[PDB]
Amino acid sequence: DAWEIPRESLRLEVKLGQGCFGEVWMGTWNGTTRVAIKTLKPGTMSPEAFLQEAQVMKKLRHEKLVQLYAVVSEEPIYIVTEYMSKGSLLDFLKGEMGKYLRLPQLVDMAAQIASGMAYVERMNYVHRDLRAANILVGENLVCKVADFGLARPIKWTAPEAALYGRFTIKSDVWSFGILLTELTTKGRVPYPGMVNREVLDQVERGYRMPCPPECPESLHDLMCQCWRKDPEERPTFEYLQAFLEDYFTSTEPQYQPGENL
Ligand SMILES: *CCC(=O)Nc1ccc(CN2C(=O)N(c3cc(OC)cc(OC)c3)Cc3cnc(Nc4ccc(N5CCN(C)CC5)cc4)nc32)cc1
Repeated sequence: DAWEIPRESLRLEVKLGQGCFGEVWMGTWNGTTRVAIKTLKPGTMSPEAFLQEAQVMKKLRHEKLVQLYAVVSEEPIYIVTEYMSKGSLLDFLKGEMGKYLRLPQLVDMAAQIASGMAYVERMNYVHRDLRAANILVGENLVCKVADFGLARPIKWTAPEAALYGRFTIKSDVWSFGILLTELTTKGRVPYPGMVNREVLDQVERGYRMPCPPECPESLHDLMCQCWRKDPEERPTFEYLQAFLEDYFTSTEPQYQPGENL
């Protein structure tokens, strides 16, 4: 009941779009705090079933994870989170900001995402849908991991997860490696020109995406570590975070900006 707020304290202002979570609004809470607001169509979830799914958002707290702010847990149910001003990392990379981002910006964003996932890792959770569409961007290039597990992606999914349902933090590490290609191509679809069926067996036959143009080989090698066949050999998010945080001193101290990266 601590998270419950009055219905009149939310003002729904702008629809954000119909993605994997239906309609989500930008709005204001208590007239003072900009927030993201989501309501559920009455019927699709009982009030008891929702509060059992609201447990995840009420216990997990990290500066790189989209923060739950409040809840209206009786139908029609409302969920309130912090608001991320720039939308999804996917839209961010494809839009007008894309042309200005270079490797220093893209690596820092990746380090932030790795930091959120390192928190998920430390908590022994799994975020089975890590990809640029599920990262939200705010001011000052702040990136936060969103979790649409309540909403209930072959090209982003580790082979053992897509084929055998072996979803672990290690398959999340595989997805992060795909996410690094979205960052370095400024949001292009991975495995360009390959259909899902084509991606499945090609990857099982050992294929991996090549080094994106102007992406340093050292960053591509990091992607390849994320895409090792045996999940146990993939690096931890703790490792990924440190490698990305330290990247331009320890790993590319001679980096020079190019035309796109
Ligand atoms: C699966 C792929 C997908 O559709 N991903 C996706 C869906 C929805 C949003 C919008 N959200 C959002 O859903 N948030 C959220 C997550 C959550 O976890 C259960 C619960 C919620 O309850 C409220 C909410 C949070 C959130 C925070 N900020 C934003 N900001 C945002 C700003 C701008 C835009 N734009 C899209 C339209 N045009 C093109 C540009 C501006 C979108 C989102 N959104 C969400 C995100 C990802």
